[PDB]
Amino acid sequence: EVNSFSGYLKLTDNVYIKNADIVEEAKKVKPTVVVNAANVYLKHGGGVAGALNKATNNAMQVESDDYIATNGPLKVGGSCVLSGHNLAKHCLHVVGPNVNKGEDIQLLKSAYENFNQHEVLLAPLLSAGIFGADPIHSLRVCVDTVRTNVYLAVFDKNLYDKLVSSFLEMKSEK
Ligand SMILES: Nc1ncnc2c1ncn2[C@@H]1O[C@H](COP(=O)(O)OP(=O)(O)OC[C@@H]2C[C@@H](O)CN2)[C@@H](O)[C@H]1O
Ligand code: NA
Repeated sequence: EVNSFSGYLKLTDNVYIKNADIVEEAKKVKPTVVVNAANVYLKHGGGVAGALNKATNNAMQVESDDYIATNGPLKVGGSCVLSGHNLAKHCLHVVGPNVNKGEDIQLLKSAYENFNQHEVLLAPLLSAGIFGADPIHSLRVCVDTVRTNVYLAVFDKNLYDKLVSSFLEMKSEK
């Protein structure tokens, strides 16, 4: 019922990847945890964050505003667990560094560390879009940091092929 993932490519024992839209995957799989690539104020404008919020008919944004009002912003590299609304049981909002604003790229390791508190997650590549991190570097940090089962949704077919191709070089390099 829950967590019925299909059609993924196995990269390691715990990291999987698929050329798919993350919202479509969540609707098909009804996962326990879906990952949002967030900013510290939980303002869902564009990217994965906008996609998930629209699919919840803006419920995610209202909940986030309420969370922020009570608790204040997240830290870069931090996370919070909120409702997954109609897409998942829970949504893990993770804030990767915004390299375009000069934030420290090493904090991407902190962001993916949050994945290790959940048995299985559907997730995007953190900081690889609006936040300006290299998608390949984001995959490297994911692969090196996450010990739990992470299912990565990469919607662009050209990016998917480049990531898989670059991953092979990473394994044979050392
Ligand atoms: N709907 C999508 N399904 C699967 N993958 C997606 C989807 N939309 C974007 N992506 C990809 O997921 C990766 C992460 O991109 P973003 O969603 O912009 O995340 P990020 O760079 O951490 O920036 C977070 C900001 C925080 C808010 O301002 C809105 N987005 C990139 O490779 C995107 O091309
Ligand atoms: Na699936």
